[PDB]
Amino acid sequence: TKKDRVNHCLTICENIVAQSVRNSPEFQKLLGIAMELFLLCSDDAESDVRMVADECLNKVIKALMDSNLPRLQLELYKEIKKNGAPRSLRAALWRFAELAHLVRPQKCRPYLVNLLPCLTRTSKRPEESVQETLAAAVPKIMASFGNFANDNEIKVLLKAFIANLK
Amino acid sequence: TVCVQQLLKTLFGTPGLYHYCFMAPYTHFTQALADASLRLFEPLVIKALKQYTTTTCVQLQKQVLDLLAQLVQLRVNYCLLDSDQVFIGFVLKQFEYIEVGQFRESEAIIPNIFFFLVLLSYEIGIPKIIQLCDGIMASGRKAVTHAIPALQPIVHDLFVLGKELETQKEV
Amino acid sequence: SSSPTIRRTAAGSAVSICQHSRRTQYFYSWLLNVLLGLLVPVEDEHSTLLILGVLLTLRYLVPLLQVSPSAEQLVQVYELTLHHTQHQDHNVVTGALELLQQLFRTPPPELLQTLTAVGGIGQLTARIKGDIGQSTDDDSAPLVHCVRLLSASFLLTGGKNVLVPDRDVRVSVKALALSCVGAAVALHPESFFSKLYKVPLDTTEYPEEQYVSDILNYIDHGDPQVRGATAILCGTLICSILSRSR
Repeated sequence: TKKDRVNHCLTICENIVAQSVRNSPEFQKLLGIAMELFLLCSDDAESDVRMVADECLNKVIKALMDSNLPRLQLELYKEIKKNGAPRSLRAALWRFAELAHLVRPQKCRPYLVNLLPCLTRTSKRPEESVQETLAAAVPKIMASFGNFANDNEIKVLLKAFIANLK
Repeated sequence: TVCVQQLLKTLFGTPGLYHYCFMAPYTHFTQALADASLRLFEPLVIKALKQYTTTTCVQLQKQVLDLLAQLVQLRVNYCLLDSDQVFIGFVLKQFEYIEVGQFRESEAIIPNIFFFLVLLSYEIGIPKIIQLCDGIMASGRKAVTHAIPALQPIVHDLFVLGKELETQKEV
Repeated sequence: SSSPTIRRTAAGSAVSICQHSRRTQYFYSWLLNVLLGLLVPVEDEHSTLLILGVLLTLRYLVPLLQVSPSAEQLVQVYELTLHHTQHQDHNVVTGALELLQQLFRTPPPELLQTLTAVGGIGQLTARIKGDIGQSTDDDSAPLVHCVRLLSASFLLTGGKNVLVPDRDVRVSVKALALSCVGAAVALHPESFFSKLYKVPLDTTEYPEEQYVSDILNYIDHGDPQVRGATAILCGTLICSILSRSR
């Protein structure tokens, strides 16, 4: 079913954008379930499957950065705390630094407290590919989530990375 | 909206090295001393207000405070918010994020936040407008970005343009 | 709230406290500031169930208005209703017409001198198809103005002595409009002899212009409380010419 797995991921994408109905109590349940399913298509190891279904997850986000941004960013914080595979956790981390400057400052302070437990585990990970993309997100995340933390939260985070100089 | 800001204007009518080194700069000196001895928009307008509450780029937040200072001069009746006061409640909350500092690019919006507020009061009143500006100065960031561009909309729209108006000029 | 039983029990609770609160006159001026921001400028959407909440607390408090409630606070109450005798409904048209029958019978004495006066409202600031002349104009009292307005919208057509049909305006709505024209003649008797339109209305269409005397052709109109409320419109027109000119 290696060619049967390719056709499954791509038909879920087009029937969300062509709904033209958002913020609905029917439309809220559908976007949570099949959003985690876009990354299992990338988690399966084949370059015909890994290249094809990762460009398809980007069709969903950009057509929904206007309409459903608070629904998009709630399913996505869940996967880092899942602390999954080094291929699954990686390509989700591109998506979350580019939407950091799209949050509102009304909802920002709940998003800061939840990441510092999640941003220390991916500093303790010895996978040399997982450690690379974090040096292209800690530039982008903590510049827009920078000002919202006190002097207590930021002294904990810098004692961890120096133990990654060892 | 820069495409929409303009349509509504025109749908509603609207020398030889002694001169240069000495003799030309020596005589701008002595001349300023003698003077010192002296509605198809209704579908399109409603969509632009849902964007300001939910965006974060502050190049877009600056061109939406000039689209609403033109609907009050050109007297469009205050029916953009037909029942409630949805949009004017959201401008008051943004003053909470600048004083503490929980706002990213307050510099390029604080000259245009305060032009929208004073021009509505001729129809939030000028008692309430000047209590907001006193918070930013003493309790907030430095002056040459926040506090000093905060009063360029007020002073030009209060000193240039009965007994109630006398007490507010002392403040 | 939207229930007719729950709207009239919250209105008689605000007004029974201010008779007994601590300062009976200080708490009358405070309920008039809260309610007119609920109807601050009238050209808005005002949630027409909530328009009926403000006019029922004011039928219970005008009996009690006779820092104080100011003479410029009470003239903001009065222009608020003439816009609301025109705002279409049958539950919102009947709400501002019981409020006007009672403010002429038991008027507050600050409001009562600003309407009989010749300039009137002009010193305080410093179905209808004609130039009536609003309640800001000089050279006429505002009670000369307020009888021209409640007639051509409810119970009179500006061309000829003719009844308005009961299909257009209900005969529960035509009953409260004959009792408001009678309580003002006891206050300002020169209104009943006035012309209906100030600028005359189109002599091409209509042969003759009429005065407000076709109010007194509703003795033949059908039910009680219209022939009985033009029975009472001729009672206080004779009571108040004899006491006006001695």
